[PDB]
Amino acid sequence: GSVQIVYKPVDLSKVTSKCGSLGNIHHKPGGGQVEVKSEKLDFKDRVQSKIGSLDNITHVPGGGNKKIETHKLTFR
Amino acid sequence: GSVQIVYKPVDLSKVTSKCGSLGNIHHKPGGGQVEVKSEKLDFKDRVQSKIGSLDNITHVPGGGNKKIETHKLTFR
Amino acid sequence: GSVQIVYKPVDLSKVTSKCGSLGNIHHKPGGGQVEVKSEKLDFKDRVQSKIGSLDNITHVPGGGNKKIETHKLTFR
Amino acid sequence: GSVQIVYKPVDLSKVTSKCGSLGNIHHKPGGGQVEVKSEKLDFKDRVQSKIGSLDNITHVPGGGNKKIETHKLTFR
Amino acid sequence: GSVQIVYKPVDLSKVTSKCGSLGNIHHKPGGGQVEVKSEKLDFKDRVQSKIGSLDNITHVPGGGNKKIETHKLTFR
Amino acid sequence: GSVQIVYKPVDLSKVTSKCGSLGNIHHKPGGGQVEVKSEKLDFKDRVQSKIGSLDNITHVPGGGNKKIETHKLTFR
Repeated sequence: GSVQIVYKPVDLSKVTSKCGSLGNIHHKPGGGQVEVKSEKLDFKDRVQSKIGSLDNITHVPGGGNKKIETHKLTFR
Repeated sequence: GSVQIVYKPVDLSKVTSKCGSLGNIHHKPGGGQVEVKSEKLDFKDRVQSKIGSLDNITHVPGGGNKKIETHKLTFR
Repeated sequence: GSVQIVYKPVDLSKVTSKCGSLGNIHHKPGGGQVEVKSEKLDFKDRVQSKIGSLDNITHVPGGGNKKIETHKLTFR
Repeated sequence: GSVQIVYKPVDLSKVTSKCGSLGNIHHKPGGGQVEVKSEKLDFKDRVQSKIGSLDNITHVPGGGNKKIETHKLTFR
Repeated sequence: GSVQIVYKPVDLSKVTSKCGSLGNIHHKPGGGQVEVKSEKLDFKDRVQSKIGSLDNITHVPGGGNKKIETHKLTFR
Repeated sequence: GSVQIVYKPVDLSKVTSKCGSLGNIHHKPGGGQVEVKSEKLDFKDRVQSKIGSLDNITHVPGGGNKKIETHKLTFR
């Protein structure tokens, strides 16, 4: 018998921001030090990793809004 | 029997920002040091890694908004 | 039996920004040092890696907005 | 009447050391940071001072012995 | 009346050391940072000073012994 | 009346060291940074000063012994 598929998603959505004078941002870290000894690492399927890191972040978005979507349909 | 596939996704969406005078940003890091000794690393499928980092980030987007989507249809 | 596919996607979507006087950005790192000793690395499918990094980033986009989309149809 | 001075000090003293294999010394400080705002300092006679300091010292003398002597004679 | 002065100090003293294999010394500092704003400093007689310092010292003398002597005669 | 001065000091003293295999010294700093804003400094008699320093020192003498002496006669 016949198969029919009608894939017609519609997306009218909006992600939006208003900000004023975004500014006067100072990031001044005092150095640091790291040592790593590493042996025999196996990373095998969608692993996210960090080892030894001494990281400094100043993240200041005027908006920074996130919309994350999955629409999964499976047939068998 | 017959197979018919219609594929007509319609995307009218928007990602948008207004910002004022974005500025006066200072990033002045104080050096630092790293040593890494590394052996026998096996990374095998969509791995994300860092070893021994000393990373400084200043990130100041006027918007920085994100829309991330998966629409998935699987048939068998 | 017949196979028919009608692939007619539509995209009228938009990514947009307005910013004022984008400026007065100072980035001045104080050097630093790295050493890496590395042996026997196997990276085998879409691996993202770094070893030893001492990285300084100053990212200040007037917008920095992102729209990321996948629209997947699989048939078998 | 006559004045006579006979300045004849004698110094046979000794300051001495024996040491073995002086070594295997590691000094690896993790950076740091300092800020000082300073105004109107008057230092007027044999002042010893420090302000804001973040100092690291590894002092490992094989001997490190001290002899300090004053011999003052005053006549009026 | 007569003045007579006989200045005949005698110095047979010794400062001395023996050391073995002086070595295997590592000094590896992780950067750092300093800022100083300074105004109107008056330093007027044998002042010893420091402002803002981030100093690292590794001092490993095979001897490092000190003899400090003052022999003062004052007549009036 | 007569003035007589007999200045005949004697110095047979010694400063001495013996050392083995002096070596294997590593000095490797990780950068760093300094800023100094400075106004109106008056330093007027045998002043020792430093402002803003980020100093790294590795001092490894086979001896490093010191003999410091003052032998003062004052007459009035």
